[PDB]
Amino acid sequence: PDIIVIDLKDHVLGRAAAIVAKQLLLGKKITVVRCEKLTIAGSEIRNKIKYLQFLRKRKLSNPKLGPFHHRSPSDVFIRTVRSMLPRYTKRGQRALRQLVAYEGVPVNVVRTGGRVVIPKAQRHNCYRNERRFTVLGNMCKHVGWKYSDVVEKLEAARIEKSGRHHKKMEKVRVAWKNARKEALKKMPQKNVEVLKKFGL
Amino acid sequence: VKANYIRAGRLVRILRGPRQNRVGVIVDIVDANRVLVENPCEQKMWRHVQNLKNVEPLKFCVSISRNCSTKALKEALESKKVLEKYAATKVRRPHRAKKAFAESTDFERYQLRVAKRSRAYWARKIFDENDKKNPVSWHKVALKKLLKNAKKVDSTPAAKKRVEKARAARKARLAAGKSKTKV
Amino acid sequence: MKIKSHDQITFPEDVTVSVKDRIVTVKGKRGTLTKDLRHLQLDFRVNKKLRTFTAVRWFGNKINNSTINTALSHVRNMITGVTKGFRFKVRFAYAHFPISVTVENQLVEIRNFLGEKRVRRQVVADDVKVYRTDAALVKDELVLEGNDLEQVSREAAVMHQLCLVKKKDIRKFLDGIYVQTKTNIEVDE
Amino acid sequence: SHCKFEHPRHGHLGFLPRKRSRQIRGRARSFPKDDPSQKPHLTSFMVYKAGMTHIVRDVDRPGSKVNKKEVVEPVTILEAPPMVVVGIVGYRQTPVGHKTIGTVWAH
RNA sequence: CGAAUCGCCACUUCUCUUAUCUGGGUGCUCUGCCCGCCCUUGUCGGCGCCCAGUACCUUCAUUUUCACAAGAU
RNA sequence: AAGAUUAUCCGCGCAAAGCGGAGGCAGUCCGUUUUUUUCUGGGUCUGCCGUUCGGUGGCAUGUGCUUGGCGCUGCCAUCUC
RNA sequence: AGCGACGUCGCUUUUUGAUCCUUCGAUGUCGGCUCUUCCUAACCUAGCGCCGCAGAAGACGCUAAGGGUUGGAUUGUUCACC
RNA sequence: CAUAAGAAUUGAGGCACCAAGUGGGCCUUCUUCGGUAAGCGGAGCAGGCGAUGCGGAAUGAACCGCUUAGGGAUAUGUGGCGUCAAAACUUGUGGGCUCAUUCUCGAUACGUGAAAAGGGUGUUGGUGGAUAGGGACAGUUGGACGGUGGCCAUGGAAGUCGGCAUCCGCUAAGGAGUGUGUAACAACUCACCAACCGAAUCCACCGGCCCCGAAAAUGGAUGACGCUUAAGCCCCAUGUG
RNA sequence: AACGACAAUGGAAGUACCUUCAUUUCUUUUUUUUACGGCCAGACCCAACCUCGCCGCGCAAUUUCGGUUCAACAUCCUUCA
Repeated sequence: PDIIVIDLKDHVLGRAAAIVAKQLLLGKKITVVRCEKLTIAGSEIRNKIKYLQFLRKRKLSNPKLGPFHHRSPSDVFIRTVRSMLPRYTKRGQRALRQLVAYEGVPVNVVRTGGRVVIPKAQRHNCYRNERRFTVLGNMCKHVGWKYSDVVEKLEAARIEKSGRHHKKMEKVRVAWKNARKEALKKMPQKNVEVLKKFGL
Repeated sequence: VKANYIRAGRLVRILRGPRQNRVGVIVDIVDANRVLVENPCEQKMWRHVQNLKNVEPLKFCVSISRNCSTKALKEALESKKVLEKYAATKVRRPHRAKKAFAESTDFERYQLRVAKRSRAYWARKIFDENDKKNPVSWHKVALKKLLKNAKKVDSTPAAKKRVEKARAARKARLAAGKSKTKV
Repeated sequence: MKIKSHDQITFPEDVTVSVKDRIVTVKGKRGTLTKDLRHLQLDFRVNKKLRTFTAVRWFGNKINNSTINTALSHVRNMITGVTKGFRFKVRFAYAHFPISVTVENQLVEIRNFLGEKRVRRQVVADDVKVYRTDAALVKDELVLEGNDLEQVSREAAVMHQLCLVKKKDIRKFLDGIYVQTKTNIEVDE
Repeated sequence: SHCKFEHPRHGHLGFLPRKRSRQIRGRARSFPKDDPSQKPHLTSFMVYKAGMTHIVRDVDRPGSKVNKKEVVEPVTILEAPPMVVVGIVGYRQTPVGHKTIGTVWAH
């Protein structure tokens, strides 16, 4: 399949990563959005400690070269995926070079399709539907992560136009509904038409 | 809105066992995730005990005693006709069809597809109202463009002299048309 | 996994409630008061459309069972504000040093403590309304009231915490501005 | 092992690395942030350092020691005339920071 | 001639050596908002409402629908 | 990027709906109409006619500035394009 | 409070021992000066809890290592010590 | 050589000539000595390693598996089947427990911080007692009075700093008095019960999983990621029904 | 016309490039690929490995209280027993 774009609203982080990991591995440029609704387990406290501790390390002489913390929600995930990928593989790297993720969602591109999410990666589906959990943006907020506000704005816009579009479709789709009907049961009979039971 | 309650004498759907999609009804719930189920189907479903993970209740709930007999069951549940009622449920379509789909052949298929093709260009777009409605971008646009080409025709670009020249041009297309086919 | 299940709500009478979503929207005399609950969804089943609503569970775990109550009560209290409102009485209390509190209205200003130190100020959040009342021997008295106890209270408890003191012994410390009656605005229907 | 007494180290971790650094034209690591209530207002000016001297002006404050005194103080003088406004710029904040969106001209 | 990247797609096809795009939102608490309701009014059971789900587009104009020319060199 | 939009335009308007605004003329090469709706086009060459500019000059004026010079605009006219 | 006997388990390793793995065709012995950074079992600083804290003062504990944390004298020192 | 009743083996046995290379070992199940100890010392047995690699234990002389012609084809070993990384993201066909602001829930045998004591109404499941519908248990409600200091120390306690005390009545019950303390009286309280109450509840035990307990020097490592309707822990299964 | 995350040369593997060797060759000759007794292995499809014996089933029966209902009764049986 080409040009792929997956919607990360409510997706279980690790699993989604891994899953994708294999995907990337098997080779394909795939894309994530609604990344902010990627999910982390339980409590912000918990999420912080982990990040904090991660952030906290150094490369003592030149701390500037151990780990960097692009604190985009995207960047978290992807990096995870790198982690779940074997980085130092020259191949994986190229693999990486393939891979695409944007935080949020640059719009125009979802409109006749884009219905796409990935199996196990459905966080409620993964998580017990009664266990506690925490959301990615919230984490990235917790570590600051700049655009959040902006992102919001952007989101609202996106929805609107999408709605606009949507209404428009809404209109046609009735016409589209209106697609016959009429003479259409004069599908055959010899050599067993049950198009009537089939798709009709 | 959480609602299809298991209620002994509820009709449940076999969801992934081999014994999937036979039918039967609750003859017990053996607790947490298991059922005791029964049917009149001569070969599957006898009285089975089946996992609840695997089942879907079908929204036909009858009355019958919790923990019960085939014979009683067979007839009251026959009398309940819910099989039929369930039979009429729409959900059902594709999957009884699925089994079918497996076993079609090409021609059939082509027709089947063709059905929609038949409709396609023929009963939506076609016509004239809804294609005066959205319409298709070209239509919509041609119409709209036509208001923006009331612009030439009608209006403030164009067409009071130059379209007269367009008339000259129009024939010019035909002058070449005639010529070009005449070689 | 062991079945609690999740769901919705119990009820009384003259006050409308959401009955839907995580959110109870309670509407009565004093308006409408509404709350959105998180994991707090639990075996509902409507018993009358307008007249009976309960949520008193079938199976599940230990921890679950508690919540059920805690949930009703609070929404009941959503009803309470909406019906009979909340009225908190506070009195400033002091002996060695006189203490003064006024109410800006939009905010509450607290003066004098220990000769006064800082000025304690609390902005009056919504519907906690604040009255310094004094006639009728209303007395060093603030009155917080409105139709959300939790808020009326929260603001209140906050106040008790606004009148804290440290260093040099509770056995000589007392003075501060303390809760004197947490109630309803009245009895009402 | 630890060394024998305290004090604190020399110098502050940031200006570092200490370079004969680039772009020597006036790096301005931020700017104020908008109040619509305030009239649109320009927020800076570029100028030339001229030099210093000392100035006399009066003291006072609420309860300073040197209140009510005339004071003499060092001051700077900076050469100034006008900058001329030559364009208008919009950067827009994108969830990746400012990216210029447009530039407007002198003619 | 009885397989043999094959001749296509395609230096203006490219996120990649071969379906278009079926598009927007949300919760578990809903197969249509679905809905609504009724009912020993419950765990409900029943009934109702609506079109809406009933995921889902594969390009001759067909191929609802006769049908027809042309491989082999 | 805006629609599964490449056609004589633009502007405006979520968006509707809609709106407005939208030069000409002759001469010249090449040739289609077709992401399912141009519709004579395409295409350059010229010519020919005119907002703008561009330049020329002048007259005022506004503006602004040094070792009274430097710097720039109005309008007018000219000039040219 | 604060202790904590008698017990009796912990815990640590900036002690000291034990052990000789490694190191003898080589890993430059003391101390100290300098200088950094780090650790926390926080002395001071921020803020909480206790007090056998009235005030007063201290004490006890938490949360806290971001911040701070000396001049001499004498003494190679170390330690010691005014 | 039968029993009537009780081997197996025996890819030879017999038998010998003569020369090397070695004498520091080290590791282990098991036993065991010295000493607190020690990856310590020091023996006993077997096995290794040494002197081998292959395959497994993210990492390892000696742990697991297994030893080796050269190959080929096949299947297993140990070990796996979330992803990094082959294999059920185990579902059809499957079970619990467990949630863990810890520098942080935990999680491969060997393995080796297995923190220890020692705790914790975290959860999770016993056992012993119960009381228990003639009413138990909570929550209430009413009363907790009277014959009477029954009393003694006693500055001052008639029930009540303190100490020996204590029966009747009324009853549903109410102590010759549970506290609080006017120096003592008083008062204040409820222990004692009915009434309410209406169902479990009450006590002790129990042991389980789970947490506190739980502090040192470079950034930091269940391998890494992460995983928690697990990819934990434990359990079974790959299975009809 | 050789290449470069950064160990370095290293194994193994294959491709690319190659300067490459040596071999064999079609109008009855080679070459890659189909195909083929009996074979010569491996995998699918149905049959059955028996059987004494419970188990049960049925009946009745006792004990044995549960779903229906607003509950009781029906419905001593929902049923376990």
